[PDB]
Amino acid sequence: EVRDEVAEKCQKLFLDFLEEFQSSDGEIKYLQLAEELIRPERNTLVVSFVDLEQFNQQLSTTIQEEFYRVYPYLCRALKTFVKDRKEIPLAKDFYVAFQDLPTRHKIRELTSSRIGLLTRISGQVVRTHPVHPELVSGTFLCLDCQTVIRDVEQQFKYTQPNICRNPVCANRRRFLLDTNKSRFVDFQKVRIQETQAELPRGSIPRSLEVILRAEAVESAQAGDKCDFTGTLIVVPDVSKLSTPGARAETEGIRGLRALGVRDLSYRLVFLACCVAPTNPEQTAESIKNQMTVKEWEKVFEMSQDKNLYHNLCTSLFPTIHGNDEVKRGVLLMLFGGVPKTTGEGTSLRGDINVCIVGDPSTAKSQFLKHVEEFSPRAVYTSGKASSAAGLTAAVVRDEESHEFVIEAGALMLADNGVCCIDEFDKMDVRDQVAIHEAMEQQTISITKAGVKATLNARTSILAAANPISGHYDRSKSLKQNINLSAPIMSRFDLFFILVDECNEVTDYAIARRIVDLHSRIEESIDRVYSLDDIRRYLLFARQFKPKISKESEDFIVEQYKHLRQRDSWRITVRQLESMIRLSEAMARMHCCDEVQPKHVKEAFRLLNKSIIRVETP
Amino acid sequence: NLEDLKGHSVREWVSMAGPRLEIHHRFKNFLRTHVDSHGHNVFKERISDMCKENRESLVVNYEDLAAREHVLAYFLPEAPAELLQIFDEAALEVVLAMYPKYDRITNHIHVRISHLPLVEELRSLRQLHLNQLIRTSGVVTSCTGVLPQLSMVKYNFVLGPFCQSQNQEVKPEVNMEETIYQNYQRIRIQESPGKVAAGRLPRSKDAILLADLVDSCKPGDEIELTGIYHNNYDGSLNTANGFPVFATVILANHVAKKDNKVAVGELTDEDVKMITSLSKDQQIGEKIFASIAPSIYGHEDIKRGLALALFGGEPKNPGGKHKVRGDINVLLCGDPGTAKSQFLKYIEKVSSRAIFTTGQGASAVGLTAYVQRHPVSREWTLEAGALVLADRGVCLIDEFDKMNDQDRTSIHEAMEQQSISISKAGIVTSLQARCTVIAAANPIGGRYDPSLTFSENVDLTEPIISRFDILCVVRDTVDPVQDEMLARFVVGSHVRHHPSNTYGVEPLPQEVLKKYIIYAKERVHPKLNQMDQDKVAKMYSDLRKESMATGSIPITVRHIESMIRMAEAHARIHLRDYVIEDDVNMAIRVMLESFIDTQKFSVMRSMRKTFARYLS
Amino acid sequence: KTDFSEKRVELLKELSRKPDIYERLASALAPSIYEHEDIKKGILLQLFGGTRKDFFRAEINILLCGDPGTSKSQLLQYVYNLVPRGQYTSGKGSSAVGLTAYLVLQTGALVLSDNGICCIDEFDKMNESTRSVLHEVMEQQTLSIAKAGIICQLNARTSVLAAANPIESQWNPKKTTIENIQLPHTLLSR
DNA sequence: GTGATATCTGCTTTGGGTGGGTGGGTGGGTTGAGGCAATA
DNA sequence: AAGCAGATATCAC
Ligand SMILES: Nc1ncnc2c1ncn2[C@@H]1O[C@H](COP(=O)(O)OP(=O)(O)OP(=O)(O)O)[C@@H](O)[C@H]1O
Ligand SMILES: Nc1ncnc2c1ncn2[C@@H]1O[C@H](COP(=O)(O)OP(=O)(O)OP(=O)(O)O)[C@@H](O)[C@H]1O
Ligand SMILES: Nc1ncnc2c1ncn2[C@@H]1O[C@H](COP(=O)(O)OP(=O)(O)O)[C@@H](O)[C@H]1O
Ligand SMILES: [K+]
Ligand SMILES: [Mg+2]
Ligand SMILES: [Mg+2]
Ligand SMILES: [Mg+2]
Ligand SMILES: [Zn+2]
Repeated sequence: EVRDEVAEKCQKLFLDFLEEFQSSDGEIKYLQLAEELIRPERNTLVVSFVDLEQFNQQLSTTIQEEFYRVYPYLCRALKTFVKDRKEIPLAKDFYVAFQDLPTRHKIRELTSSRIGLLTRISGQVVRTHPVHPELVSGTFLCLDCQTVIRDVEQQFKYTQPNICRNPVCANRRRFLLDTNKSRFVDFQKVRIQETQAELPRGSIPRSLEVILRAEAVESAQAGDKCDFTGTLIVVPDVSKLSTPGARAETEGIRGLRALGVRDLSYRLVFLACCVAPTNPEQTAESIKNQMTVKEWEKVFEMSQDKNLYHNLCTSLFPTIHGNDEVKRGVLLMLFGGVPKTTGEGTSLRGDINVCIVGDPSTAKSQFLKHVEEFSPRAVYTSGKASSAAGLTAAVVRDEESHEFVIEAGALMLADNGVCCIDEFDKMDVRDQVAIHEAMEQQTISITKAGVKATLNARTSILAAANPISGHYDRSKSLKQNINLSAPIMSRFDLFFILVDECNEVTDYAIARRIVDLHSRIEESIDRVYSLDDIRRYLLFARQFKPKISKESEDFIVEQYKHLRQRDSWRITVRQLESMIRLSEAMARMHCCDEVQPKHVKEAFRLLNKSIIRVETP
Repeated sequence: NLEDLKGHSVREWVSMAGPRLEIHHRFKNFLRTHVDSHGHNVFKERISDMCKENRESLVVNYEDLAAREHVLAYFLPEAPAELLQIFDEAALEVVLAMYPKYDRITNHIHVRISHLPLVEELRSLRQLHLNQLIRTSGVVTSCTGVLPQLSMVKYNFVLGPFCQSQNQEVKPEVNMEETIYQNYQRIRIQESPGKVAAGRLPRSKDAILLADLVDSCKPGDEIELTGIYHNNYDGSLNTANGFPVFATVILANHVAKKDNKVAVGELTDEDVKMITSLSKDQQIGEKIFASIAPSIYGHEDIKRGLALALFGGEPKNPGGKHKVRGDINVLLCGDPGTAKSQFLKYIEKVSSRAIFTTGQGASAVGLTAYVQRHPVSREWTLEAGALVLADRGVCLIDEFDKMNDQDRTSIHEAMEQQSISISKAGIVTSLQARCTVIAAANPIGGRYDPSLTFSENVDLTEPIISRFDILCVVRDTVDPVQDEMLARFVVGSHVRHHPSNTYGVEPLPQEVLKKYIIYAKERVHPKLNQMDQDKVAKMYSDLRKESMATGSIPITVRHIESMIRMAEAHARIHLRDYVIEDDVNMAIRVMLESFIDTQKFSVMRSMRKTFARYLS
Repeated sequence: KTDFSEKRVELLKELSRKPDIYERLASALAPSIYEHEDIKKGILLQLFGGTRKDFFRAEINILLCGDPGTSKSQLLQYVYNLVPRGQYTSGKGSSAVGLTAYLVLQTGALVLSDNGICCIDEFDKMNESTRSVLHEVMEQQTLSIAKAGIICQLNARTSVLAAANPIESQWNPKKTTIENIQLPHTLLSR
């Protein structure tokens, strides 16, 4: 059989690269990575193109110019490099991915001259299709002689063997496909679009079809901005091609036997071997392991700091002057309580909701923005919404299908995170009624035409509101200043007010702070802890589930009795559970395993100042 | 040794005669000898139950097979078709040994596997699961009728028998009389809405049900599906994709509704023994009342009413021309933060068929039934709403007072006549809706005013209020002793249910209660043979006199029929086949205590004095 | 196709040295419009824009409300012609070009005018959804979409030049600005 | 006498409603009237 | 009527 010299040389050199390339530490970089390919779910190896370029520049150039031609041989080299380990079945297939290609091309630079070369592009995913199994090499039985033919390559069309393997056999038409000994690969089709940055001025966006295979399937989601590394190929019009096993199914080139009197056109698709984001079962021990040693000692030092509450408060909100209590409340919301389930299967809410009622231009939006920028999972939205979904689900009809579907709202998109809601007093009646269940039961229930669903809304809500008159009236109570109903107010753990103090000194402090922030953007900010440090510390601290002790039990019971005796707003069991949640969050803040009385004292201070502020002018 | 493979695949190994015979013998021995913890022959009872009901399927728990036959358990996921065929043959041999005449009822026994440990999501299925036994879960979105499929074909002289596979037309006209058929059903399974990330399109799979597996599930159901992941060449898929992609399907082996549900048939003899022994207890009523939402500090009237609603009354149709419902509807109404929503959530968790909906999230047609438009088939079709889907179940409605009035008026027919009548778009029909409605509402202004009556506190009118058999008023009063007790209970509840870990009677475990309820609703039909007509009639007249004087709530004939339902439900709780005097007395007390609670605070003392003789 | 140099930079710097460059540019901005000096100065400052701190909106938003028959549309047209990355659009829903983002993902004029100026002519004729979209763009400089399985945030760092008419046939002196044009005060405060 | 290679024969096509709505609208067909949810 | 799949007789070497 004729032998492709270039591809074989590439295979040999790639095997050498895999075996010999050395990391900084002196170990073989890719031996330890290939050691992971013994698992059944893992079949792809990610190789940095810069490492390969350092090892051998001629090999890298040959791969770049003949990627489509030589890729199967690189996969064969990987198979050889993995063959030693006993756990791999002989039937397993392995694939190579290439990570860091120095140069990038635009979607409108994908011309015919790029067919078969290694390329990297960026795009916004518009649509993802279901996963399929795709045949790569078929095993067939010959019906004339019962000989078994293996490794029949497929070319965009279901192909059967051309001639029987047996020299005596002359069969050309009768074969049987055997699925159990054939080879399949995972297959996914995605449709991507030009990013808004790349879209030329006054031009309709240009779309592209990308094919993901093996591990790359289900790794990109619609709306994501992703970098794809792979190759540009042509895909013929399969509908025109006729084969012994497959009839044709209802200008281009003419003259192929499989074409009859028909024409064959082509279209360009991108065959991606690697997908990444364009801009890039937990437990305390695993969280620790994910961190480096420096980060772990920083987290421990943070846990040991005796001024942690104040340092965290100042670090999180450096641009805001004053309002220390509001910062403390928002921090406690960020740490959260311990969600629990009862013996009968019902849930006890562990999340904390906070409300901030403010005068105009009092920086409540600043609080919401700080939390939104800090939190990994956080959604910022307005009470008055642009879409029909709003803060909860909506039911909309697909015109073509006539089917009814759920459109998700803000509280659904923020599930397991934080929802910052601005202008919380402008909600509509549908959202107003649904938010009862959303805030307490943490679910949204729908029984409408074509839809019957319970949707998860396990969220912590941080809300910002305006007073009814547009200016806060100290003579009245907080309940008298806002338009929130009493049942909604009972669902909030903490309430805060921000009043415009018509004071010269406060005005002078705020003006100096703003002007200093603008004059020296970098120099103005001074955080005891960096935001990344706080993110790691919060990730570590959320793994603790402090237990309520007996003394804390007695203190909580006494405080609840006092609150009820003191008192359409009223002290309900919700205040008791809010106090429990706040105590749990206070204990969590110090990575502690038991809720001590001190945490209860602090939580009761905050909650008592919230309740009194709700009641009296 | 069976485990040792001489350079063959598992399929090849089990295909040859030696290992095939060994597997057959091992499985037969497993069926004959397997015993449970107590030592009872499991499959002797299972086969007896199968044959008494004239069924054709034997269910095998994977864990038992793995414990007793580890090699067979290992083989089963890798070569499912062959192993299942061998199991079917061995099962038929054993069954015919136990019941030698059973061959007249059926000639094939299907072995079905449950509790398969290899659970996968619909999104997670890859090419490495092809031709394996897999377990997945989802929502049934589409379901065909039961269709006849060729099994053993004969052609016209008449050609010899020919077998039919799921993937290609057989190659020899068909003789209808001499051909053999099988039941065929195709279902579409979808990701459950609570498991798909918000704003994302769900994934779906197709499944094929055969023989006695058909009609195992209905659209809208939550199902766990165990079957074979199968792929077959499809030309139009290839055309569509431009690549040689194969179509996939699940060849179903076992279908279960697995959201904590046990059927009456699945109850064993020991379970029935335990249930009967429990019913013998003198305090069983109190123990069942205490089992309703044990993590709520006492609201003893609500728990009693909810237990009665769960067990239910007895439908009657004296001469085929006068239908009376057996269901008991409940309305909770009271102050905020009193655990009304928690009660509704508990009822949803404990019931076999329950649908939970809230306030403005429910529409009129979504509750009862809706007319679906189509672009290509018949233009208009009828589809089931909440009440139809919850037929013989429970519909829970939270924020009942916040509903749109037009949407709230759509349940009137279902609450009394237990049917939904639709006359729309060429469709004139009636559907069955026999469901218990449990609703929770807040009073006008968000606080119940003791100086007023129940009718003054709520915005609901007489027609809807009369449809509720039991009315419960939840009041949040400030009392230091009660507040301390509630606080000490709630904090203890938060201590007990840390994830690391009034009646005076011990409640039943929730699993025990679920078995008890299913047995009583299925195997007990209490009969109302005798009743003190004069006492009930005199009581009804007194109640109607007082209701007209005060106007606290309307009293109608529906109040007489509710008492009879409550007496039947009380008898059902005791597993009694005939209602007795103590059931009627309990029903009277429940109705009178409810009525007194609807009065103003000043009048309450007089009302207890008026009806003291009954309340004694 | 049928529709800097060192000398050009030297000319620009020579202009920048002149004592009255502000008024010269303001006069050049819109020669046809008559006697609206302060409006022209504000529009010039909007064209230049503030400093991108990269920590702070640097964008300047201007609303021209007034009686019918003035030269508001002409000013908006002149600014639209001047700016390189600008969009001219209308608040009316029936409008051919929309403000909102809506398989092909179609971003609206606000996203298209990112790092540019969006001219909105019938500001008072916006529906509630468009008002919410505009508030989000002006407050957060982003546009969130969750539709047809697509979830994303699109950058919209755009300066709004809006034109508004009163609800009545003429401006009512007895009425303030808020009650003369039916728009929320929360939107006007941006 | 075997390997092409030229001739001959039978199948089914078309989009279509006597080929079904118990095939399916991800296999593809204007116009109007009729239920929904969100809407005002 | 137009064209591909299959069957088969026929020249040539
Ligand atoms: N206490 C404060 N400390 C620092 N900056 C402040 C303070 N109060 C207001 N500011 C400044 O005010 C601006 C914040 O306005 P923001 O949009 O957050 O107000 P708001 O409370 O949401 O009001 P509104 O919604 O009515 O516009 C920023 O310039 C912020 O620097
Ligand atoms: N100050 C002005 N300078 C120049 N032309 C003016 C001025 N005021 C009015 N005009 C004339 O009026 C007409 C401008 O109408 P235009 O379409 O610009 O109005 P508009 O302010 O957008 O109002 P509307 O949409 O309510 O009619 C032109 O004839 C313009 O010459
Ligand atoms: N009597 C009680 N015993 C135990 N928990 C209670 C009680 N009353 C209220 N709660 C708790 O208060 C919380 C709020 O109750 P909720 O279900 O909102 O009642 P409602 O819907 O009537 O306002 C719940 O999480 C519940 O566990
Ligand atoms: K059709
Ligand atoms: Mg704001
Ligand atoms: Mg509730
Ligand atoms: Mg104009
Ligand atoms: Zn052969």
